[PDB]
Amino acid sequence: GSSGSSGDPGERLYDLNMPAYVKFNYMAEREDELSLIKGTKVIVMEKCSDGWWRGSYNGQVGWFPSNYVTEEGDSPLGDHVGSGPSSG
Repeated sequence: GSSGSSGDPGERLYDLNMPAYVKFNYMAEREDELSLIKGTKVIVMEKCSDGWWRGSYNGQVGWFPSNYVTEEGDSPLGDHVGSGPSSG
């Protein structure tokens, strides 16, 4: 008894909102791509298994190479984090 919706390997991960750190300034050319800056922080929203990531920078949004950024991560000071990973 199950619901066969995605009969394929892997999964689509989006709306993550994971804070990343631009280790290398990326130069975008297409409106779809985003220009990253070494020494800043972005917010990853989507992730393409291939390797390309999709986040925001200063209100902007586009595609950028994850190899340039790094998952900095930030924990909520005070009470242990909770909202996010939902499982049973």
